[PDB]
This record gives sequence, C-alpha cells and structure tokens, in this order.
Amino acid sequence: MNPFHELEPGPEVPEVVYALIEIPKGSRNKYELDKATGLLKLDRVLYSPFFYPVDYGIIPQTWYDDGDPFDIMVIMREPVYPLTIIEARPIGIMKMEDSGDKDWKVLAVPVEDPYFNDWKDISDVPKAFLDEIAHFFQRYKELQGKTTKIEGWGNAEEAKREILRAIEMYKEKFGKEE
Amino acid sequence: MNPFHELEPGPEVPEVVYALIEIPKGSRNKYELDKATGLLKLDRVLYSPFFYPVDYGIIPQTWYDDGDPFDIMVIMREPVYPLTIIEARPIGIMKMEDSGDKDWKVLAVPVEDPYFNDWKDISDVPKAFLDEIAHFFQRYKELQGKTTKIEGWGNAEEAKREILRAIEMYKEKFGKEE
Amino acid sequence: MNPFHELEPGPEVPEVVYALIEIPKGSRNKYELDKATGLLKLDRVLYSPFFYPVDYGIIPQTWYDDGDPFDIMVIMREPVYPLTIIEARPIGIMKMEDSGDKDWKVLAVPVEDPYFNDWKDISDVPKAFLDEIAHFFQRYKELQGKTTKIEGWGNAEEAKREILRAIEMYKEKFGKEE
Amino acid sequence: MNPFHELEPGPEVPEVVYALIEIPKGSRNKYELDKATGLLKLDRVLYSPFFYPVDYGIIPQTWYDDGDPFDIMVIMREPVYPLTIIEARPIGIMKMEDSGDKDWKVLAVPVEDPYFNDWKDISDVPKAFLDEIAHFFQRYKELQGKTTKIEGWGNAEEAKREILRAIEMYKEKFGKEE
Amino acid sequence: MNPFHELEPGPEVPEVVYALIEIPKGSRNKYELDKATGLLKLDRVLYSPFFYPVDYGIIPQTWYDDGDPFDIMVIMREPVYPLTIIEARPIGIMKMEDSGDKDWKVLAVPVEDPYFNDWKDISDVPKAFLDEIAHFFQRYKELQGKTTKIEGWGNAEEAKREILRAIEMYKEKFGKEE
Amino acid sequence: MNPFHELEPGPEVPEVVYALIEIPKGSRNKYELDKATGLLKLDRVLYSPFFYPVDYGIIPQTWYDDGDPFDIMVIMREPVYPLTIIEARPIGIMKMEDSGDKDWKVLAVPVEDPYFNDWKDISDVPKAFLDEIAHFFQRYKELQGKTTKIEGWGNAEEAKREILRAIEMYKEKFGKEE
Ligand SMILES: [Cl-]
Ligand SMILES: [Cl-]
Ligand SMILES: [Cl-]
Ligand SMILES: [Cl-]
Ligand SMILES: [Cl-]
Ligand SMILES: [Cl-]
Ligand SMILES: [Mg+2]
Ligand SMILES: [Mg+2]
Ligand SMILES: [Mg+2]
Ligand SMILES: [Mg+2]
Ligand SMILES: [Mg+2]
Ligand SMILES: [Mg+2]
Ligand SMILES: [Mg+2]
Ligand SMILES: [Mg+2]
Ligand SMILES: [Mg+2]
Ligand SMILES: [Mg+2]
Ligand SMILES: [Mg+2]
Ligand SMILES: [Mg+2]
Ligand SMILES: [Mg+2]
Ligand SMILES: [Mg+2]
Ligand SMILES: [Mg+2]
Ligand SMILES: [Mg+2]
Ligand SMILES: [Mg+2]
Ligand SMILES: [Mg+2]
Ligand SMILES: [Mg+2]
Ligand SMILES: [Mg+2]
Ligand SMILES: [Mg+2]
Ligand SMILES: [Mg+2]
Ligand SMILES: [Mg+2]
Ligand SMILES: [Mg+2]
Repeated sequence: MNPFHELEPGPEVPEVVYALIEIPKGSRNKYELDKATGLLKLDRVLYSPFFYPVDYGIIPQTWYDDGDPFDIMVIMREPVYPLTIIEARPIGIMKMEDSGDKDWKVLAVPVEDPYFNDWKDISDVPKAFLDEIAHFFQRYKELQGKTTKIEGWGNAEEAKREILRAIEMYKEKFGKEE
Repeated sequence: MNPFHELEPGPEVPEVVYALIEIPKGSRNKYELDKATGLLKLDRVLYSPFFYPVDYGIIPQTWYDDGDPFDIMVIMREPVYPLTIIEARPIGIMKMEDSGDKDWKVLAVPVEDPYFNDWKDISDVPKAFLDEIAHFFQRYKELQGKTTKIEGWGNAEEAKREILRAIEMYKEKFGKEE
Repeated sequence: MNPFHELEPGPEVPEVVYALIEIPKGSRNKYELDKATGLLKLDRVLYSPFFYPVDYGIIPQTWYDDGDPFDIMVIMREPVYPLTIIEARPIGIMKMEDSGDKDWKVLAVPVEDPYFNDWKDISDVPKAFLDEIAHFFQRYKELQGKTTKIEGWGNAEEAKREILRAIEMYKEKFGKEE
Repeated sequence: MNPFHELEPGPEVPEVVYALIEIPKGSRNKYELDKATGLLKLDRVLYSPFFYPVDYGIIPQTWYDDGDPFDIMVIMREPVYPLTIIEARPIGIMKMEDSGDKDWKVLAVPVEDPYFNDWKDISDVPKAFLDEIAHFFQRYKELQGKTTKIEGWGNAEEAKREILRAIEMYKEKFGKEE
Repeated sequence: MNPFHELEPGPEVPEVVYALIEIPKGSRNKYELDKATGLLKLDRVLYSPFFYPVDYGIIPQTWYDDGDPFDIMVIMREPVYPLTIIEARPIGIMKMEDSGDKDWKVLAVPVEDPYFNDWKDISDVPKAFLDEIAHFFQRYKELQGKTTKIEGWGNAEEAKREILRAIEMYKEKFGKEE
Repeated sequence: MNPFHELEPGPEVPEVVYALIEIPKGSRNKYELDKATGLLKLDRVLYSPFFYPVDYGIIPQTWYDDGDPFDIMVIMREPVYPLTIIEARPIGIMKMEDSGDKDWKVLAVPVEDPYFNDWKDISDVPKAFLDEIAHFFQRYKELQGKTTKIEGWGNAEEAKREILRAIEMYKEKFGKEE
C-alpha cells in the first residue's frame, strides 16, 4: 500500500504523527518518495559535502506549498532505513522558504525512544543543534544557484497548527486529484 | 505484494523456509513489518545499548502466540536490508517466553551462503554464539520492565515442527480474518 | 507498484533510463528483485571476498538472454539503498557472457550528480576502473564453477542500441506472458 | 610519546581533563591501551551482543583500584578513533564495582562540540541514557561469570574529587614504579 | 617516531610527497596531530553537518602561515585511518585564507591507486568536485563566526612551489625551535 | 615503542602469538607497517574490487622470504583498527608463493573471543571460508601483472613450525641489522 496515499497522517494527529522517512541522517543523497509509484527515487546528490542532520521525510496524506508532501525531520540516534514509518512527536518547526515556496519542516522526536521522553518543545533541543539544522538548509543549495531563506524556529503549537493545514491541503488536492 | 500475506512460508516447508528480514544484524532499532500496510515500522528503540545478533524477521503466512508472525533468526555474514527475502534452512529453535507469551524463534542459515553448508543442526553452532543470542533475549527488555524467560534451545526437528504449527495458526486466523 | 513491470524503462529512452538498483556498491550479497512479488531477494552470497564495484540493478520493462531484466551498473559516489530509482545516462556497455548467456551490462552515471556532468562516453571513465569492473565479472564466479567471459567494452551508442533491444524483448515476452 | 605516561591528566584539572579514547561508541571489541608499550590491544570481545554506549578510555597519568588507569566515558556524536585525545568536561560519575574492585567511571562531554555546551552536571543528561549506560555495565559481563555492581551516579563535583584521587594514585604508584 | 618531525616531506619532493592523514573523508570530527606528542587530538567538532570531502592532513616537516604544518588533501576512494602515510602526487592547490592567515592546501592523488593514474593537474578533476571542496571551506566555519576566503585554485606547478616554501618554513622554525 | 621491533612474537610462542593488525577485514586499502618509522602506510590500493577477508597483519620480531615480517590472518567478527595487538591462536597456514617468494600466512583465531573457543586446527574452519581466502590471494594481483600461487593449507603444527622459523629469521637479520 502507498505510504503517502494509504498511510494516515498519524495515530493521534497532530500530537503524534507518522513520519515516513526518505533520507537517513548522514546521507548526502537526496531521496524522495516517487509520487507516481511509491518507490524511493534519487532526486539529486547534494552539490556540497553536507549530510542530512536528521532522518528526513514526509507526513503521509499531507500536501504543501512546494508541490509535495509536508516535510518532517525526526531526531533518530540510529538512523532508520528509507521508507520506514516512525511514530513521531512534533516539538517545533523550521520556518524555511525554498526557491520561493513556503517549505517549513516539522521537527519531531520518536515516541518510542526513551532518550527523548523529556523532549516536548523547541526549548528542549540544544541550541547548537537547531543552528546546525538551519545552517544546513541555509547553505546546502548554494552551488545549485537556488535561494533558500531560514526565518527561525516555531514552537510545538505552531508546528501542530501547520500539520493541520498540510492535512487539509492534501484533502483539497486529492479530493479532486487522487 | 504483501510479503506477509502474499509470500508463501517457504519453497520446501519446513526444511527450507523464507525469512523476511525486518532487522539487520547490528541494529538497535526494533523494526517490524506493519501488518496493516506492508511497510517497515519502528516498533521501538531498544532501551539498552544492545544490538540484534542475527538478521531478525518473520516467516510469511505464519502466526504465533504473541499475536504476530512467527519469528526467525538468520545468521548472515553481511547483514541484509530490511524487507529482504532469504531462503533459510532451520537448524534449531530458541525457546523463549516474552511477556507471558510463547515466542520461540527459529535459528536458520542461508541456503545460498556456502560458509554455512555444513550447518544443519543446533550442535553445529558455536556454543558461545547460542549463549550470546539467549543472553540478548534474556536482558534486552530489562529496562522496559518486561519479563522474558529463555528455556534453552531445541534442535532442527523441533524447529521444523514449530514452523508447521505456526503455518496452521495463520490458516486458522486468516481463513476467517484475512 | 511493481518496479519492474510498472516503471517505464526511462524518461528519455535510450539517452536517459531508469536504473532500479538491487545491489549497493560495496555489497557481497547478490540481491535480485523477486519477479513474482516485487520484493528484494538474496539470490546468493558471493563465494569470494569481492564486492560489487558499482550500484547494480535493472532497467524496468526490459528482458534479456539470461532470462531476467537487462542489467545496469550505475557509478554512485554514495551508494543507494536497494529498490531506489536512479535517472541514469548510459555511457558504455560491458560485453559479458555469463554461463553461456549473453549478459551485457550498461554502464551509466546519475544524471543528478554534477560530479559526472562531463562523463558521456566510455573514454571518460578511468581505464583502471573499467578494468576493475571487468575483472570482478571475470573472477567472481570462479568458486561456483560457472564460466564467464568478458569481451571488452562498447561505447555509449552500442549501449543505447542494446537498451532498445532489451526493451523490445520485454514487449515480446510479456505481451503474451504478463 | 606514551599517551598514558607522557600526556598530563588534563589542561585544567579537574574541570577539564584529557580523555584518551580506547573504544569508540558502538564497538563490541574491548580495546585497552597496552601499559608496556603504548599500543592498542584487544583485551577481549564482549561475550554478549552489546556495544559500548560512549567513547570509552582513560585519563592519562591516573591510576585506580582495578590496577589500571582511571576510566572515562565521553559522549561523542561521531565516535573517535582509538588513541584520540579529547578535551573533556566531567559532568558526573558512574559508581561501579567490577569483580570486587572500585571501578567508577567519569562521564564527560567534549569541550569542543557545541551540542554539549549546556551539559554541565548529571541532571543535564537524559535519564534513559544514564539508565542505558548503567544497564550495560550491570549485564555485559554476565556470560563471563564476573560480578559487577552499579550503585548509581554521582554529580560533577563528586566526579572531580575522584579525578583528583586517581591523579594522586598514579603519583604514588609511578613515583616508585615508573 | 614522530610523523611530523621524523618523517621527511616526501620521497621525491615536490613531485611526490608524503601525506600524513589526520581526517578520513566523511568525518565531521576535525582531528589534528598533537604537535607536543605525536597523538591524534580532537581539535573540534564541525559546527554544521558537513563532512571532509577529502582525506585531510599534513605534509611532514613543513610549516605554514597559520602556525601549523602545511595542509594536504588526498582524494582516496576508500578513506584511510588517521595517522596513515600516503605517497601523494600534487595536482593543484586551493587558495584559502583562514581567519586572516594564508592557509592554502595541496590537492593530491595517491600514487598507488591506479584509478588516478591519469590525474596530473587541476584540469583533470571534475569541476563540480573542485566546487564542492571550495564550498566546504567557504561555509564550514560560518557558525563559529570565523571568516574564510577562497580565491580559487592553482595548478600543479603552483602547488609544488608552495610545498617548497612550506618545507623551508619548517627549517627556519625548527632549526632554532626543534 | 615500535610494534615490530619492540613487541615480542607472542606470550606463549608458538601456541599463542601476537598479531599486529595492519588491515581490518573488509578493507581494499593494503596498509603495511612502515619498517623505518612504526607508522601505518598505504602500500597500494587493490586493483580489483576485492576486500581482505581476514584481519591481516604481522607477527612482531619475525622476518620472512619476501623481505618483510611474517604474515598472519586473524578471524575477527568485528574487525579491529590498524595497529591493534591481538593475542592469537594459530590454527593453520596458507601456503602461498607471491611474486616468486615464499609468503605463507598463519591463520589464527583470537584467544579472547569465545566464539572461536573450539577452533583449534584447520579442520575446524568452514571449507568455503578457506576457499574464499585462497581465491582472494590467487586473484587479487591479477591486474597488477604479478604472479601468485596457492598450494593449499597446512595444519596448526605446520603453522607453528613456520612461526618458529620466522622468529629465527628475524634474529639472524636484526642481530646484525637492527
Ligand atoms: Cl530538502
Ligand atoms: Cl524481539
Ligand atoms: Cl551479477
Ligand atoms: Cl569496561
Ligand atoms: Cl580545516
Ligand atoms: Cl597481501
Ligand atoms: Mg523536493
Ligand atoms: Mg519533501
Ligand atoms: Mg524544499
Ligand atoms: Mg518540501
Ligand atoms: Mg513485536
Ligand atoms: Mg516478530
Ligand atoms: Mg517478542
Ligand atoms: Mg514474536
Ligand atoms: Mg541472476
Ligand atoms: Mg540482473
Ligand atoms: Mg549474470
Ligand atoms: Mg543478467
Ligand atoms: Mg580492564
Ligand atoms: Mg579502563
Ligand atoms: Mg572494569
Ligand atoms: Mg577500570
Ligand atoms: Mg588547525
Ligand atoms: Mg592543518
Ligand atoms: Mg585552517
Ligand atoms: Mg592550515
Ligand atoms: Mg608487502
Ligand atoms: Mg605482510
Ligand atoms: Mg605478499
Ligand atoms: Mg608477506
């Protein structure tokens, strides 16, 4: 079953969502789910020797301003394999514009890693880690000649509100589309 | 096609079965196949810095007392990726109770690694390796507060008999269920 | 969707094809797509301590003389995961006979790694790298007692012509078959 | 120069010490510095499929009740190679008895990873992480038949006091010894 | 023996030098040789999720404007371990200022990897690879608040001339110093 | 201290020797100890996509017909780092001629991995594993144009006798040499 159309957004939306991981932490290959088929696809190789600082993917049954599912970043100690489902607790949101599109990204922790039990909001994350994530998104497209802008971070409530918006964007798109 | 409902238990049951691997040797992440969809899911992160000592997964079209497919452990030199099918020869069985449920696990070797050609029964395995596997299952849930009990090991015949039982448990469950 | 029947051979055949990777560079496990189901399967473990020198897989909706999809070798800096789709530019072809069957293999580079932007034909590849690939295929089955013969390399035009042949072999097989 | 006799305990003892790492996080091999020569030696392979949860090593020019240098555990995101020096800030201490010997171990963070800038005492560490470390030391020798006892954790002051003791134990031993 | 004072700069200076690697390609940890002792030391963890794109280290018995040995970058397919000696052929030089100091870095290939046999000058390197290296050095200190400037690349002759300068800087420093 | 001149051949020669590992299992880089300095050096990159099937190194204070220390192969489950000392039990010997020189290699197991407790002679090793090792040494230099010949395997007694010969070759060489 298609993990973008056929998985729900989460088991307890918006406090607990499913993250479908595309890119394990540590990868330079920018994988994306193929919308037509369900398979993992190489979108491109990053043009700089940078690596994704988080397990990176989508919330199923969401849509967003960049014409793709809403993006989620899960902090995993051991990275997962692509196309793994993680039950994830949103704790904040990175406010990014990407090539002119709103392209904000939920920051979340795995519900079922007790290391993160006390991580509940954006203030629980080491400041240098938030900075490292923002800096990656600030610079990783510089050699492609594409502009990104990072505004800062929102808290868990702002993240949850954005998840609800993205869920409605999917309904609107694929009530008529798929 | 669903690798739990749509793969057969094996090509020459019970002497050769299919193992659908969920967890590569060396992982601390406890992946499981999602029964509803077919996708890999993070069930939890082990609560201790322990790693699966075997490639760990299921026999398709089986069921078992813990309310999930029957568990199989494949000794792979190079671990496989999750959701890989391995043709596996049962050589023994670990007798485990897990949280009060019978939860025995086949020990098997890959048919198509010649390293293991002479591994045919539980006496062919290094004793310290059997001990390491049992000890993992004895201790890996201690910080979750869940009880496990390891009784010892059975031989290849006992493993094969248990495979036949698990195959019938699936028929009984999913002749009415799925 | 089945990535062998349900993916097209490519977006701009034969100059740009899809490669569906089975084996990441660096693996000793010989994975293959299961034709019946779509899942990754362990075909065998190489009998020697050799590793695939390329990301290795198939072109979807192709067939070939060895009774399987046409083989493609993609030069990836960071290997991909099995069952990843790569948009690939053919640059040459390895002329191999395998156990008596024609079993030539496209050599390609990822379109979306700028490292390879100037790799367009077989003369762009380091000679020692072509030699390493040929030598692997020359020797990797010696302990299985199976014969392989490597004739040399063809250029990108010869590769493209062979892709068109393999695409027609699939139509012929699965217009009546699947 | 010998990194046990010829490195000082630290640049600002006891608030900043040198950790000479023997074992990278994730290893099952229990490496130790060879006291006679300075080289890394395999002391043993852990008897269970457990891995060191921390970068593990010694403080130079220390001695301790188990007849070896005082042990230190450094929390590194990317593990270091054996025999690497890390400038480390003690934040707490694990109170362990090992085979009847006092064998407490400093817990420290790297001074020069900004991720850890706000980690200054034992209360800054996720509780589940302290539990995972203690559990490892509680169980990792069970198959060797050797007893360990973990009493709990002390704070950074208690750790610093123990570092000063271990430094004096070295002076006493190797004022007459080496 | 100290691999900075006791190794020569090379076997056929300046056409073939020794590179003493500190940092394997793919590392985020910035290791440096400890000048006082000879041991590997963690200088810092990069503040961004970037990795060294090359095997990175020093030419022995050199000195440079940043108060440390002259830097060399070796293109290794399989990264080496820290403190490994590589016989390296200079092919070009990255013109970098680092925090106000001249801090140029030789780009070299291993003499004894035949993959690189035809890499002899800066024009032999893929343009995107030179860009990736420069971009790393342009951005990797942005979160430390330290300025770097990359001027571009020089050819193999310019690299060789700079090696000869750095060799004389060591003689001048350590004819009086060490 | 130099781990070739300053380590003894073993603690209980010839039944237990020291192996000083140069090459971890899985490496394509052929590292060797530098005789002049003690440091690890890249001797060459293998010309084929083959990997060392064993942890590979030397017995200290030995010499041999190829003008270097006597070679030893240690079967490690988790490979060690270069320049690690392993206490090793010889179980057999590979009879190799390399470029015209006798170049036999001890096969050994780690004393302190209980997995190998019952491995005491060449008959204890899986036949396919001996074949894989021999095949590697048969083929790995084919692209260098250098001849190797593998005669077969000797048992543990023959290995032990060869260790005693190699120890005397060192005395003869470095009673006058070093
Ligand atoms: Cl992205
Ligand atoms: Cl389990
Ligand atoms: Cl193949
Ligand atoms: Cl320990
Ligand atoms: Cl640098
Ligand atoms: Cl060799
Ligand atoms: Mg995108
Ligand atoms: Mg996205
Ligand atoms: Mg975007
Ligand atoms: Mg997006
Ligand atoms: Mg379960
Ligand atoms: Mg299970
Ligand atoms: Mg269970
Ligand atoms: Mg179970
Ligand atoms: Mg095949
Ligand atoms: Mg094929
Ligand atoms: Mg073939
Ligand atoms: Mg084929
Ligand atoms: Mg000890
Ligand atoms: Mg210790
Ligand atoms: Mg101890
Ligand atoms: Mg101790
Ligand atoms: Mg520096
Ligand atoms: Mg430097
Ligand atoms: Mg600098
Ligand atoms: Mg510098
Ligand atoms: Mg040699
Ligand atoms: Mg040797
Ligand atoms: Mg040799
Ligand atoms: Mg030799």
